[PDB]
Amino acid sequence: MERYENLFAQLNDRREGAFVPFVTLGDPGIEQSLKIIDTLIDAGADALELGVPFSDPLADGPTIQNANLRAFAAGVTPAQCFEMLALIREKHPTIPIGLLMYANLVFNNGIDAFYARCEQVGVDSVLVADVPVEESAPFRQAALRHNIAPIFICPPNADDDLLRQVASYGRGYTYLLSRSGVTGAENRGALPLHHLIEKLKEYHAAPALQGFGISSPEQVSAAVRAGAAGAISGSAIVKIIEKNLASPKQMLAELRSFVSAMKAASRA
Amino acid sequence: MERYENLFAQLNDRREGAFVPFVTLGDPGIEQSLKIIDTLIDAGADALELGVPFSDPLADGPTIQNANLRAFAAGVTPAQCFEMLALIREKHPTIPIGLLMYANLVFNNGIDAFYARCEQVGVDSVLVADVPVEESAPFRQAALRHNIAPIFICPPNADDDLLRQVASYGRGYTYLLSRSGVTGAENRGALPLHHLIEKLKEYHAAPALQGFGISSPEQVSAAVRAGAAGAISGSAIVKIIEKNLASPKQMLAELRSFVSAMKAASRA
Amino acid sequence: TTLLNPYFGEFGGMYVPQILMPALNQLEEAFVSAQKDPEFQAQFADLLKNYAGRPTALTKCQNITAGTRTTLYLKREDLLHGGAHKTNQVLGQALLAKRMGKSEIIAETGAGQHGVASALASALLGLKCRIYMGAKDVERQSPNVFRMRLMGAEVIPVHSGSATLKDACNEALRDWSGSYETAHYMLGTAAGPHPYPTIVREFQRMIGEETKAQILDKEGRLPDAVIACVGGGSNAIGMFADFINDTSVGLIGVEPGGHGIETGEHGAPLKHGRVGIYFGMKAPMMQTADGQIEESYSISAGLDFPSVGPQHAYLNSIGRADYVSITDDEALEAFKTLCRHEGIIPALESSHALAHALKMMREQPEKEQLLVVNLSGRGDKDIFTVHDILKARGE
Amino acid sequence: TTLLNPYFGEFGGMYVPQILMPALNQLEEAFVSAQKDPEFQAQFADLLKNYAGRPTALTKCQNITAGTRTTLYLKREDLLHGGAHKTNQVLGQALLAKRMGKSEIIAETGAGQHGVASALASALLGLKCRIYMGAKDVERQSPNVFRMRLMGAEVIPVHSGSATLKDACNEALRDWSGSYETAHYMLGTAAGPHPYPTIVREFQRMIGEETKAQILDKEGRLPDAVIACVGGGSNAIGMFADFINDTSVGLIGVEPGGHGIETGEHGAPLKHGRVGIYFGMKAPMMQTADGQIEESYSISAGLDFPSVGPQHAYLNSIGRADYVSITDDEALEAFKTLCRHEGIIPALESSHALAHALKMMREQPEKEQLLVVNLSGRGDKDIFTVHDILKARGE
Ligand SMILES: Cc1ncc(COP(=O)(O)O)c(CN[C@H](CNc2ccccc2O)C(=O)O)c1O
Ligand SMILES: Cc1ncc(COP(=O)(O)O)c(CN[C@H](CNc2ccccc2O)C(=O)O)c1O
Ligand SMILES: O=C(NCCOP(=O)(O)O)c1ccc(OC(F)(F)F)cc1
Ligand SMILES: O=C(NCCOP(=O)(O)O)c1ccc(OC(F)(F)F)cc1
Ligand code: NA
Ligand code: NA
Ligand code: NA
Ligand code: NA
Ligand code: NA
Ligand code: NA
Repeated sequence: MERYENLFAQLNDRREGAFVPFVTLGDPGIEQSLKIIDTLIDAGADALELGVPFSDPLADGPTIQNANLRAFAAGVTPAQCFEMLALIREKHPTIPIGLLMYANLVFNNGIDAFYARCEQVGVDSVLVADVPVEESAPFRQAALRHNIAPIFICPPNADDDLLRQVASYGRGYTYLLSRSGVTGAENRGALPLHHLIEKLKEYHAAPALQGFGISSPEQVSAAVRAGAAGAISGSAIVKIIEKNLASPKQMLAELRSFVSAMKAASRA
Repeated sequence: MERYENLFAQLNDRREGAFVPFVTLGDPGIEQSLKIIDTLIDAGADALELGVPFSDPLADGPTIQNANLRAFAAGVTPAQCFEMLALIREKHPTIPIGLLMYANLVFNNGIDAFYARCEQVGVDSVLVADVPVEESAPFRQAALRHNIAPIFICPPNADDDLLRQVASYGRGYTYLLSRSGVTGAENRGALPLHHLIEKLKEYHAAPALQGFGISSPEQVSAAVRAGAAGAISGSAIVKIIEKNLASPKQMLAELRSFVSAMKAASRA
Repeated sequence: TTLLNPYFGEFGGMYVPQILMPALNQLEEAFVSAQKDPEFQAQFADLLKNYAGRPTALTKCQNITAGTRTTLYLKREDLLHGGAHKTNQVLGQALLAKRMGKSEIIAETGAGQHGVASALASALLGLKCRIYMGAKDVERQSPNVFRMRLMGAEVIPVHSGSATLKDACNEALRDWSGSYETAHYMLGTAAGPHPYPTIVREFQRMIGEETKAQILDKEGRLPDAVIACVGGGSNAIGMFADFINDTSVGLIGVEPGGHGIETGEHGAPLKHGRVGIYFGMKAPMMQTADGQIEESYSISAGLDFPSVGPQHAYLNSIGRADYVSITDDEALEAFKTLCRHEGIIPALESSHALAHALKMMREQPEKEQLLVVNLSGRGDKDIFTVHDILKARGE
Repeated sequence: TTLLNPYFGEFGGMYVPQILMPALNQLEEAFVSAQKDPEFQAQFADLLKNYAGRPTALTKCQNITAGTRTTLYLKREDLLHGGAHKTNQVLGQALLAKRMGKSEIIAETGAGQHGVASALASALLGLKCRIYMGAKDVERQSPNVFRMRLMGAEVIPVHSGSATLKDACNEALRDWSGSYETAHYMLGTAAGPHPYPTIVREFQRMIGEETKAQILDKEGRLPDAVIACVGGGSNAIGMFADFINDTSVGLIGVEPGGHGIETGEHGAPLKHGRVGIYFGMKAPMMQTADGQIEESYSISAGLDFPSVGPQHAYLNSIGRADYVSITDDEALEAFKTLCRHEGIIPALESSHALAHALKMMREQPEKEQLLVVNLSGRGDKDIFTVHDILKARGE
C-alpha cells in the first residue's frame, strides 16, 4: 500500500506536519495497550510507531526500558504483538503503522519471514534500530519484496555518502535523529539540522520526521518550521503510561490531552 | 662462696641427689612470691632456680609465659627482683641461689655490672638461656670475676666439643637438658643420657642436674639412678601457683606437699 | 565502507545504531594508522615490558601431571600487572584513545579485571575512567571494585536484567552512543562490533607469540594443543592467533558449563546457543525460541556472558578450533588442585581451562600430550567467593 | 665454630638456646654447600625465572615527578609471583630444606606475604607448612590468610603480647626448638641468628643485581640513591647488596614512623632504639630502660617489628647507609598517589619507601636526582584496611 504517501499527500494539502506517537506494544498489558493506541489515534495521531518488547534494548533509555519490562511482566511476546497489530489494522484501515524493531527479533527465524509477516498483518514500515545502512542489504531487500517501507536514521553526524544512501534505500519517511544518545524525554533533541533537511530533499529522500527527545508541542511546531515533515514522540508518552499505571482512566485522559496538544502544534 | 660445692659435698655424704625447684620471681606478686620461696625451702629444696620476668621468653612454654605475665601484671621489674633476692639471702644464708636470665636483661646496662649486682646480693649462679657457649665469653668471664658460677646447658644433641667446652666453662652444676623444645610439665623429658653423664664426669664438669619436663617424684629418683646429681622442676611447680591463685593458703600447702615428695624421691 | 574485513565467515559485522558508525570507522582508521606507526609500536612495547611486565613466564607443572604422559605448561598471564591478560589490550586501546584525542574511557567489567586494567591505564595515561559493573559482580568480585576505586575510576553498579556482564555491556554501549565525541569505549573482549574483535586479537596476540617462542625453546617443538577459557574470547584468541596457521596445534576453547548444560544455567553460546544479532555483532547467542536474549550463568563473573566473539564462532565452524564446556564444580576442583599442588592461585575463569586440560590428561593418562593452558588471571578476586562455597560444603 | 662470619661489626651472632646451635650450623653448612653446587644454582634460577617471573620490571614513573628534576624508577617486586619480594628467598630456603631432608616448614608472617610465599613454595615442593601470624595481622591482612589456607598451609593465630609480628616470631622459634629434626624454620627477613641474615641477603641480592643492570641500560649510569623500606631488612639488603661497593650510590632505608617517633608508637629501632639481644641476634631493639622489649607499632603489618637485621645496623654505623622514618599518614599519601597517578597499587610497607622518595623530590625540586625505590609488594592485602581508614576520614 501507500499509506505513508497518502498521509503525506493529505498533510501537505492541509499544510501541516505529521505527529507520530511511539509506544511499546503490550505496555502495560495487551488490553490496555490496545486502548492506549485507540486513544492516540482518536486524539489526532497521524501515524504510529510501535515497539516490540526486546530483552536488551540498547538504543533506549530508562523510560522505554521500563516499558519493555512492563510488557514482559504481562507475558507479551512478538507473536502476541502481531496479534495486536491485526486488531489495530482491523479497526483503523488507513493509518500508517511502523514497527521499531531490534535486529535479533527480525533476523531470528528468517528475515524474509518477518517481513512477510508484517505485510500479512498490514504493517507499513519497519525501522531496525541496530542495523546501519552498512548492514541493511537483506533487510531492505526483504522489506521491499513484501511492500514494507524500510526506514533509516539520518543522524546529525551524517556525511554526504550517508545522505545519498539513506535517500536511496529508505521509504515512507526518513527518521531525522535529533541528537546523539539513547531515547529519553528529558534529554531534549536539538532543532532539525537545516543542511540535512535540504540535502535529503535534494536527493529525493522520503519526508523527514524528527525523533528523540521530542516532548513538547513547541518542539513539534519548531521541527515543522525548520522544514521537517513532522515529529515523533516516544518517552514523553510512555512516561504518562508509567505515571498513571494505577488509574487506566486517568492514563487515557492524559494521553489524549498530550497527543492532542502535540498534534495541534503540527498545524499551520 | 662455694655454696654449690658445700651443697654437693653434703648431698654426697648423705648419698642423695639434689632437688631444685624453679619459680618466676614476683609471681603472682612480690609478697606471695617471697612466701612461696620460703615454702619451697621449708619443704626441702636443696637450691633454687629463680626466673626474672622477661617480655619475650623464647625458651618457655605457656606455663612459664603466664608466670611472667602475672609478675608483670604485679609491676615486677628486675630492680624489684634484686630487692627480693636480698631478702631471700638474708633469711637463708646457705642455700644456693641460681638465676635463670634472658640475655638482654644481663647485657642491658653492662654485663659486668649485672654480675657485680648478683655478687652483691649473694646470688651463686646465672644461667643465660639464649647465650650458647659459642657466645658465652664475656658472660662467663664477668661471672667468674664476680664469684658467680656461669651455668651451661648440655643438650641431648651434644657432641664431644660441646662436652669439653661445657666442662671447662661451667661452674656450680651442669644443666643436663632432658629434651628438645621449651619448658613445660606435660612434655616429659627423657631419662638422662648415660653417655653424656659419663663424659661430663670424665671431663671434670660440674655435677649434672636434669631439667625440662621433670614433673613427678619418679622422674627425680630415675635421674639420680641414671647418674645425675639431681633434678630441677619448674612448670610443674608454677602450675600449682596458677591453679591456686584464688587461695594463697592452699597454694602454699600444695607447693609444700609437692616439693616434699619431689625431694623425698632424691633420697637413697 | 571499512578498511578491514568486519566478518569472519558469517560472523561479526557492525550492528550498531547509525549514530555510532562514525566512531567505529574512526577507531578502525586510528588502529590501522597506529599499527604501521613505529612511534606507537615502541610506546606500546615499552608499556608492555617495563610497566606490565612482559614477557610473562611459561611454567611447567611439577606435580599435577604425575604418573601420566601429559606435559602441561601454564602461560602466566596471572603475573601481568593488574593480575590478568586484560591489561595487554587495554594498554593498546588506551594509546588509541589518546591518539584520537579522547579524554574519557567507558568500560564494562564482570570479573573486575578488565575494569582494573582500564582504571590503571587511565591513571597512568591521564584519562577519566568510568566502569559499568553488574551489581551481582560488584559483590562476588569485590576486591577489584576496591582496586578500581582506589585508582580513581568511577565504578557504576548495574542492577538491571541479570545484574552481570551483559547488563554492564548494555549500559556501556548506551552511554557511548551519547558520549562518543569525548569518550572512547574500551571494550574488554574480542566481541562487539568491528573493529573490536580484530583490535582485541591484535593487542593480545603476544600471548601466543611468546608461548610459541617459549615452548620451542624448552621442548624443541610446538604444543599438541593450547587450551583457553572463553567468556567473550580475548584471552583465547590472544593465545590462539599465532598458532592458527600451525595446523598440527589443537586450539581448544572452554566455555562455562555453569550448573550443567542440561540445566540451561551455563554460559556456552558457541556450542549450545544459535546465531543471532546483539551487542553489535552477528554471533552465537543464548536466546529464547522467539529471539529474546537469555541470561547466562557461571560461577565465574568473567565467563558469565551469553554470547561469544565472532572469530571463535568462525574458527569453530571450519573446524580449526574445538570448543568444550566445564562446569562450576569441575572449575572449583581445578582451582583447588592448582593452589595445593603448584602453589598458584588461578582465576576461576582460567580454572575452567585448567579443568579441561586435567580432563584430557585423566581421561587418557597414557596418551603422550604436550599441552599449554593459558593461565589468564590470578584468583585473588575469587578467594572469598571460593571460601564461602567450600565452607558451605563442609570442607 | 662457623664457616662464615656471624657478625657485622658488633651486630649479629647466634644468641639461641644451645639446643638450636646444631640446626643453625647444619643450615649454614647446607647453604655453603648449595652456593657452590651448579645443580642447586640451576634449580633456584629456573624457579626464579619460570615460576616466580624474574627478572621483574624496572618502571619509570611518568607522572608523579612532573615539574621536578627527580627521575624515579620503581623496582617491581610487586610483580613477583605471590605479590612481594618475599618469594625470592623462600624459594631458595625451600630448596635448602629439601637438601637437608626436612619435610616440614615453620614460618612467621605479619603482612602475610612471607606466609603466602612459604605456603606456595611448600605446595610446589611437597613440604608441610605451618605459619604463625599475630591475630591483629590475621585481621588487617586477611586476604593473605585466605590465600595461605587455600594453598594448604596451616595458619596459626598468635594472641600473645601485641598479637603482631614479634609474637609470631616468638612462637615460630619456640616451635622450632622442639621440631628442628623434621622442620626447617623458614625465617622471613634478614635478621635472627646467623646464618639467616647472610642467607636471606644472598637469596635476595638479585633485586639489586637486576636493578643495576636495568638502570645502566636505561640511563647509562648508576642511581644517585636506592631507597627501600625496612621492617626486618630483607627487601632493603636485597636491593642494597650489589651496590654496597659502588660508593657513589646512596643506600637509604626507611623505618616506619607509626603515629610519629615522638609518640613512641613506631617501628624504628635502628635510629630510635638501642642495641640489645633478642630473637637470636645482637641488634638495635625498641626496649624499656631496664631491658624489656617494647612493642612496635605501624599501620603496615610488615614493618611492625621492634628490631632490625644486623647488617643494616652495621651499614648505618659506618655511615655507608642512611636510615630515615616515614609515618602512617605519609605512607598513606604515597599509597594514594601511586594508585591514582601511576596506576600501581603498592603494599603499605613499600609505600613507606615511596613516601621518602617523594619527600626527597618535593623538599628539593630542582635537585637533579636519579632514584630507584624498591617496590617490594602489591597492595591487594591492604585495600580493605586502607578503604576503612580513608572512609573513616571522610574521603
Ligand atoms: C582472568 C580472566 N580470564 C578470562 C576471562 C574471560 O574473558 P575473555 O573471554 O575475553 O578472555 C576474564 C573475563 N574478565 C571479565 C569479563 N570480560 C568480558 C567478557 C565478556 C564480554 C565482555 C567483557 O568485558 C572482566 O575482567 O571484566 C578474566 O578476568
Ligand atoms: C611487601 C613487603 N615489603 C616490605 C616488607 C618488610 O620486610 P623486610 O624488611 O624483610 O623487607 C614486608 C614484610 N612482610 C611481612 C613481615 N616479614 C617480617 C618482618 C620482620 C621480621 C620478620 C618477618 O617475617 C610478611 O610478609 O610476613 C612486605 O610484605
Ligand atoms: O523513535 C524511537 N524512539 C521513540 C522516540 O524517542 P524518544 O521521544 O526520545 O522516546 C526510536 C528509537 C531507536 C531508533 O533506532 C536508533 F536508535 F538507531 F535511532 C529509532 C527510533
Ligand atoms: O630450668 C629451666 N626452666 C624450668 C624447668 O623446666 P620445666 O620443668 O619444663 O618448667 C630452664 C629454662 C630455660 C633454660 O635455657 C635453655 F632454654 F637454653 F635451656 C634453662 C633452664
Ligand atoms: Na536469531
Ligand atoms: Na640491652
Ligand atoms: Na560467552
Ligand atoms: Na577467551
Ligand atoms: Na623493625
Ligand atoms: Na628491608
